[PDB]
Amino acid sequence: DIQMTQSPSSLSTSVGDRVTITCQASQDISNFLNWYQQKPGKAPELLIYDASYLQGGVPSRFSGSGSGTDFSFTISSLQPEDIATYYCQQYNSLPITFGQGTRLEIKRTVAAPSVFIFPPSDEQLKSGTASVVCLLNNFYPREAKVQWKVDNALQSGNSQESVTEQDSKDSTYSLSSTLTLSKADYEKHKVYACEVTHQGLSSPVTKSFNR
Amino acid sequence: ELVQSSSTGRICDSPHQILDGENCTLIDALLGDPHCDGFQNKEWDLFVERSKAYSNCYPYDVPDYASLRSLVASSGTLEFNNESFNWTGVAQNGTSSACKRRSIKSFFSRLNWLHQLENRYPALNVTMPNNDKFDKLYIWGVHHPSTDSVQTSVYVQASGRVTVSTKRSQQTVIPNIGSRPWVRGVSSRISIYWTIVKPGDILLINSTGNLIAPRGYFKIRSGKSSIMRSDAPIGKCNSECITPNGSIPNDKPFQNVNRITYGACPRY
Amino acid sequence: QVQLVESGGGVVQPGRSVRLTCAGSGFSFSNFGMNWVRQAPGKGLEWLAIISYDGSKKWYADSVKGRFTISRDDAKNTLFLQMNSLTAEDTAVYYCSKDRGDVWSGYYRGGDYHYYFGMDVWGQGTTVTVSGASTKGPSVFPLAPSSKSTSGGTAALGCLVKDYFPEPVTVSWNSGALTSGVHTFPAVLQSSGLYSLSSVVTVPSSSLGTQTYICNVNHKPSNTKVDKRVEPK
Ligand SMILES: *[C@@H]1O[C@H](CO[C@@H]2O[C@H](CO)[C@@H](O[C@@H]3O[C@H](CO)[C@@H](O)[C@H](O)[C@@H]3O)[C@H](O)[C@H]2NC(C)=O)[C@@H](O)[C@H](O)[C@H]1NC(C)=O
Ligand SMILES: *[C@@H]1O[C@H](CO)[C@@H](O[C@@H]2O[C@H](CO)[C@@H](O)[C@H](O)[C@H]2NC(C)=O)[C@H](O)[C@H]1NC(C)=O
Ligand SMILES: *[C@@H]1O[C@H](CO)[C@@H](O)[C@H](O)[C@H]1NC(C)=O
Repeated sequence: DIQMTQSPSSLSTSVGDRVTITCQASQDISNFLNWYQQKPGKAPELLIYDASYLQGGVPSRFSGSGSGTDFSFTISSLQPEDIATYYCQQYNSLPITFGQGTRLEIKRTVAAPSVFIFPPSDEQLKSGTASVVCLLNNFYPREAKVQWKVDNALQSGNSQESVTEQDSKDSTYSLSSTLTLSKADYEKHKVYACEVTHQGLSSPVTKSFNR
Repeated sequence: ELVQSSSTGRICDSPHQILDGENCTLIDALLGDPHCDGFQNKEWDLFVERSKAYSNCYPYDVPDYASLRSLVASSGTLEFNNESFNWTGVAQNGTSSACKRRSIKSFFSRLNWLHQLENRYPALNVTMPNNDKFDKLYIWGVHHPSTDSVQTSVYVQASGRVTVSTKRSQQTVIPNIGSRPWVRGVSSRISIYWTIVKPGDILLINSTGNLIAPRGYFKIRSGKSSIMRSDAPIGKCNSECITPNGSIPNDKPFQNVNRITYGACPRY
Repeated sequence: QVQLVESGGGVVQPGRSVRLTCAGSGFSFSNFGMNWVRQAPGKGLEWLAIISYDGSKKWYADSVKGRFTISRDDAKNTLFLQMNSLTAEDTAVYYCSKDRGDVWSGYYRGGDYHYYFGMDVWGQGTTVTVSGASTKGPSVFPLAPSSKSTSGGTAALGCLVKDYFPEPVTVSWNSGALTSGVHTFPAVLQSSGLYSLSSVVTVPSSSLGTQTYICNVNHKPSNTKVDKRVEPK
């Protein structure tokens, strides 16, 4: 039962920079360590095996190093076709365990989100439910805080959010938080607000309606 | 009244001669792993292997590991008698970096890694008569190179062939060239085999490459000794019975501590 | 060509057994072992089980031991994974990989035959979903634009694809004519066992009165196509 810690959980670099992710094992595993690449939606692809060796067909910009407890994974020149999440895997003993994973992203946008709010449609109300949708469009970095306010009271446990992948043009994220309630509980209140906390915002932006 | 269910926790070194394994198993001590040089020509009544044992030489494999482990265990001796084979036309004492003895490239002390001699490697044929009144145990092997260039650089033979035959049995092995995951900086493996030569029988070896030749034999016999896997330390005491959980007094009619034991041990 | 194709993935009810099949062509299958690996949606890669070349060496992960059993058929070059007593956590894309272990690459340590190595050839992965839900078409609702959905000169509108099962749903706008500014978010699994997502689009606020905006939702598991008109409030 050997633990595999992988740091960082994610980073952001430009095209052409030197990227270095690592992997720390909870005990000595010698050189019995491998590196994989998982492009979005595809299966893992082997890149580095036995800590140091490179699998055939892989570009020379990739490389690995390390022995014992600390291992390194290095991309000498990042390329647009290198946007993926990389894992580290051991085989010193059973069970074989993987790493947490490190996602590759892009930097240098640092633009604040555009906040929008959508009250529940009258057709959804007829069915008996009500879902208020809050939209965070085109922002960076990924870290974003969305809080719901129903009559100035903070909510929790009754909302769900989903985030898109980085846009292929401006490398920004989009987030959509959904506050779900029955129509009975929705008609009990008047003001529903969506407050957004982001690094690119000076003060938290709150979009709200009435009824 | 109730049968014995308690062990002292340790194994007594008396009256049975107990040789402990420590970092060496019976096979690594048989082959001559550098960290097992202290077990040469040493006898035992019960050989205890440890879980902390490990190999620190050339990466090898034994196809039928259990039978070779039980042969040496039942004889109770690692007595090795050197023999001079006529390895004419080849170079001897092949060494590797993955097997460091005294901080120098070495190899299994009981094995002779035959390699090329001036880009020449003839079809070796050697014999050994065995004029004694006891069985001989010869330990040999076959080297599996990583690429065809390593097979050429070491033996200058496109395909290796090894054959060890007697009057009763014959053994033919073909090396498999391929890339293995690196173990102690080596992408190659070795397959260890053995051949029993009965009195009056002759040992024969026709090899055209990849031969891990032996340096002699061991005195084998279906004796009273055995082997046991146990982590219990060896203490200074006496006890006629021995279990993997520790020594046991043999006074009660039965016992429920483990199914494996050695000596006059009451039924488990 | 060295490939690994697997099947047997589908929607199954909790507490029921499932057999996963994986067969491969283009290499000596009886010369290596095989591995199983699943990946929870959005989560990392979790290792599962291993078989050696001869089926004598098998090992199951502790989160999986006892529940699953892994088998090998060399005659058809096929790998199997029996899955018994499936709980909700078993929703994952189960991958099929190769031992990278030559029959001869078995270096001995003390007493541990070290046959286990990395994975060099991967499969495609079958989606295995464990739940008690049934097939259903989604209920699409308009996210109408208003003054609360206006930034500068643009306006935000969309559709709420709520309560379907199973995945996935495909969303287009104006029969694929409107593509710029569209954000269809990955679905979320609400506590009712159904899926839900939203698909928004930012359009010029000056065209809200004249331009028609229609989202095209399609859910083949239920054989339902829905066209909802998103109009201002
Ligand atoms: C089985 O092996 C036993 C090994 O004992 C270990 O020997 C190493 C030798 O280097 C010691 O390593 C030390 O490690 C320290 C860091 O952990 C270093 O600072 C230090 O310089 C040194 O390298 C190690 O301490 C030692 N004890 C352990 C690992 O508990 C040996 O002692 C037994 O005799 C042997 N049994 C046999 C051969 O039958
Ligand atoms: C091992 O090689 C030797 C090389 O001479 C073989 O010896 C002869 O092999 C031929 C093969 O046709 C036989 O006809 C002879 O009877 C062998 N002996 C002599 C003295 O010439 C030997 O036979 C080979 N080993 C085996 C098991 O065949
Ligand atoms: C090889 O090593 C052994 C080890 O003792 C030694 O006796 C022998 O002289 C060396 N050389 C040859 C050719 O065997």
